[PDB]
Amino acid sequence: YYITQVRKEKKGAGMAFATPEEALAAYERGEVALNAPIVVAGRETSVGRLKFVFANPDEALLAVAHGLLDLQDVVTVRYLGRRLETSPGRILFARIVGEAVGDEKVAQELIQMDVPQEKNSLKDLVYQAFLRLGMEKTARLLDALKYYGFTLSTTSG
Amino acid sequence: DEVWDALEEVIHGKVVLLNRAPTLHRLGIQAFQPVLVEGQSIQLHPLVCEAF
Amino acid sequence: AEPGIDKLFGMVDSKYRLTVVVAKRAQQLLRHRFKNTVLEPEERPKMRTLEGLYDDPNAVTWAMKELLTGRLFFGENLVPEDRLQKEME
Amino acid sequence: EAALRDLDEEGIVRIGAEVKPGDILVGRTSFKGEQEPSPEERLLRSIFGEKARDVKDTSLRVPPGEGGIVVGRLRLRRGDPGVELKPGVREVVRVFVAQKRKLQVGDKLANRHGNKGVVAKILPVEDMPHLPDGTPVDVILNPLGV
Amino acid sequence: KAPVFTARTQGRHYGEFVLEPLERGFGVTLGNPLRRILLSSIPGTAVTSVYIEDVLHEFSTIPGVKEDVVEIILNLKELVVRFLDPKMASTTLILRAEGPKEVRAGDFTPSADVEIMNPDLHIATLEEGGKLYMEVRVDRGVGYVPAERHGIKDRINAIPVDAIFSPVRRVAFQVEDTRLGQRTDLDKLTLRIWTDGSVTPLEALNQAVAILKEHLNYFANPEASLL
Amino acid sequence: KAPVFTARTQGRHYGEFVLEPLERGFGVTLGNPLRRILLSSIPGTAVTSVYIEDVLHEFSTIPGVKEDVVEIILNLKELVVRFLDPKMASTTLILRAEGPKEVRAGDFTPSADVEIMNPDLHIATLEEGGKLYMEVRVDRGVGYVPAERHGIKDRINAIPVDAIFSPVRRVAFQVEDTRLGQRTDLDKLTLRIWTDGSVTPLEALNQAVAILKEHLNYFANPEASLL
Amino acid sequence: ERVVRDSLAALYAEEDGEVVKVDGTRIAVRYEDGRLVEHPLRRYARSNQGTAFDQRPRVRVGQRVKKGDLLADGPASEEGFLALGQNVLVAIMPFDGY
Amino acid sequence: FGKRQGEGFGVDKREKEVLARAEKLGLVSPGKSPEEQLKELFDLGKVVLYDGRTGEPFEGPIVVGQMFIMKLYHMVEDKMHARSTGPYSLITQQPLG
Repeated sequence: YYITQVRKEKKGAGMAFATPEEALAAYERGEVALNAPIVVAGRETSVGRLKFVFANPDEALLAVAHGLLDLQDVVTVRYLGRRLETSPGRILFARIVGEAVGDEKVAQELIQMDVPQEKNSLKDLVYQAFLRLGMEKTARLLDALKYYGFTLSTTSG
Repeated sequence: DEVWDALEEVIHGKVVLLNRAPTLHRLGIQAFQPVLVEGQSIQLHPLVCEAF
Repeated sequence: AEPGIDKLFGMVDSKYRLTVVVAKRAQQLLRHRFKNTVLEPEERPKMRTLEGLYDDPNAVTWAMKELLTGRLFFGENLVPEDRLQKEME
Repeated sequence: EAALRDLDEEGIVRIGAEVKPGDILVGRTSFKGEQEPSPEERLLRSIFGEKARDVKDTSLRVPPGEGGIVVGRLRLRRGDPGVELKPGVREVVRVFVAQKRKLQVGDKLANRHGNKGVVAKILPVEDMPHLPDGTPVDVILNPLGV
Repeated sequence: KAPVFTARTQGRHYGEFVLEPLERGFGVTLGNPLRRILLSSIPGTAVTSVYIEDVLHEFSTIPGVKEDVVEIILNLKELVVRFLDPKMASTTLILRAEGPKEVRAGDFTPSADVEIMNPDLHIATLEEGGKLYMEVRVDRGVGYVPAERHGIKDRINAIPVDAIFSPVRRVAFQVEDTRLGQRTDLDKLTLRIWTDGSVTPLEALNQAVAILKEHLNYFANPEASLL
Repeated sequence: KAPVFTARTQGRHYGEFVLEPLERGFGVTLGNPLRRILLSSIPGTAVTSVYIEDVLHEFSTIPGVKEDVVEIILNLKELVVRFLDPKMASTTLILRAEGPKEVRAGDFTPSADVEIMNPDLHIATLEEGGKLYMEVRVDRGVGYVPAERHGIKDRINAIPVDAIFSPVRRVAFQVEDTRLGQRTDLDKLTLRIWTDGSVTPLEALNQAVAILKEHLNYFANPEASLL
Repeated sequence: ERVVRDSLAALYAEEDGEVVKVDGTRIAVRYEDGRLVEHPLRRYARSNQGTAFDQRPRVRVGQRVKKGDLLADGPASEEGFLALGQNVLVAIMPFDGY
Repeated sequence: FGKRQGEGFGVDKREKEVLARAEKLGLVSPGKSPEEQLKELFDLGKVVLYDGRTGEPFEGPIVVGQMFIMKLYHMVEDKMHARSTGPYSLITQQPLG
């Protein structure tokens, strides 16, 4: 839940900008927070979705490792053929479920990548993996959810 | 170390039954493959703690 | 542990018939010290050990492994009972 | 002779010896109840040139999982002043063993507030979370138990 | 004792390295620092600037191409090029194409000191009646440097590009208990490394351990004072 | 650049060791593995066996002595004794004392090639009529081994004691900013090492770099495989 | 303090006096009334549950004590205060599932 | 913190990395200095803590302190038991200690 939850900050209280250049400039003056919801042109967005536009998850998680970013910040990233607005933590969770199950396509099919993972969605995930993949694949998934579950709980302190 | 290897070979593949009382449903008894461990305590996988 | 367990549940109409098949076949393996195996030497299950990789001594593991090859036949009244063990030794 | 090193002159273990499970604490012998040695037993002894004793070892050994070092001894013999003992009992011997038990995995820890826990992992001081000044913590408690 | 050091590879992009058995705490003592070096110190190359004809902005669009400029930069950030001599610090690669074309990376005009290990990498889809001429900076560096810190300015209509210099894509390691007779609590270190192919994971590892022991040799000449 | 080393020691117990400047992220990459072998794998000394003249076992009292043998062994676990002769691996020390005094560590019968580093350490209080005749086996080892492990039989009435060999008492390091450098974001590593005096912090740091570089060479000749 | 007082596991001075002998087995004090009393210390005795009942001296020789002043700590007492455990530096956090 | 300044050490870069997030969630007040934010954590009972396995800090501040903990009694029947074969009772033939 900690890595799949998303930050929402207060500073940019729905400030409006005509171009993303203006919003990135306002972020550099400290007037707008990184994930504060703002309006650029007519679309709703935030600074992080303009600042960070990754080509693939490996670049997004590399940036988080270099301290430029947290797993909970909202960011534009290209994942599986479409341009997603999500957090690196949500991408990391899909990577965990995908590499445990083996197929990241069917993984993306049964993951609810739009909400924080919690007791019920994880429970639902286990059931759908049992239906689609079988016992052993679901057992590998549970061990993977265990490993990264404890590891991230400790990391976040 | 010669007979610890011997014990490791009889254990290979075998399973033991782990039971916590009260046995309320059948999952109160489950079968695991034993891994030899330092200490005096049985080590129980955390995902089966609900059932037990 | 037991890979291919889902495929083993599919080979039988009842999960318990699988256990009888695995157990009975494992008993035949022990009686003949794995000479009557249907496995080729490269698909014999091994045990990672110093001084080399020996054969896995677990007869239940072999029986499940053999059953996944289709090289075994199982069913009721498939052959006379006395003639079975008398002709297997 | 090795299994008898820490036994004194009269068969009971010396004060200060370290006893591990199975070791003899008080030596004792009981008559076998005269029966023929089995023919296999007869041929066995004929091979190793051993003449059968008429007495069997029934000595007090230390039970499994228990041990320590002997700190006390006590002997009460029938026919000696001050003591009267059960009928049919010639004498009783008591041995006291002490052990230092340091904290180990499985031991149960608790605070005055009802927090319970079993030690699950003993960790090297190097792996322990520590303050900037290098001081490591002693125990890690999960907040989910609160 | 002396542990066995195994290696299980798959092409030039994957490597599994297990070191076992090892005294307690050392799997973590070796793992993290090597992991930190692999993700931040291994030198490589990356796209750092692109000139796009007929385009003047990073958020605009380009006719004759189905992709926008943002999708182009993303595909170029996945381009891996190999320099043939160590003396080369930078280069400029050129792309020119026309017609209804599936433009790959092997469609760059072949250079001498530069090889492309992404021959069939999608950059842009050209349709009937579209034009695309392109030239791109390629420098060498270390780690991950965004286009925000360095606004490179050698052309007129060039755009800075996030510089993914590091050839290492991903590093994962873990230690588990391996037993040696009586004791069942020893370190079994497994190291998992992904690279872009320009350098193999094995030859990314020996460089990391070489950079580490190089930094350890700095503890030799002290300026001894005492307060 | 070329990083500058400096070492600001204090006696034989405290030592600061700075390194400047380092690439962003090398403060922890060097300091933490250094901290891990320091706290764990620095060879040292400790009492490993104790004989007291009229004491049969650890759960005993000595006439005219306030402390019981358990307390005395507790105090002896704190005795730090350095060896001057590296050819010497083990030794034995004598301590006889009488009357009304407070037997401290320095009251041991002196001996060549060995030196008590904390002579003010308390051992036992003897009142009038109190006698303490003691000799202690002192070995060289590494890490921590409880009495319950080693079994020697030095004497029939000897008592094995817990061995805390490592001479290092505490390790810390501090990653700070440094303007001594080309760019702004470089690291400033500063190791902080506390020892017991048997091994100076600089000796321990040198031995730590050796053990790390020794273990680093384990990534050498792999047993290759592939799927 | 009062718990160890009423449990009679520790040892206290019967009257005002001065301590004259202190070792692990006995504490001798000379009281006002001129009597000399030596107090035996119970050492490593076995309790009903097998726990070691052990008393340890907490006074020095020549120390002048008042009536009710502590002489020896019993089990689970530190200077006359109930000592049921240890004071340990704790960190409240998850840790890899352990 | 004062003893740490007297020894000549400022605020660690890892501590400032923790102080950044404690501000993102709102555990320290924005605008104050690193020492002041460390003090706002410390009187919340929380401190910056380093992982002895990596040298990296845990991402959030962590309340540490002294707690009184007891070791509880261990009855004889609670110790590790294990039988293969042993005595059996007289009338009922069931395993017997």
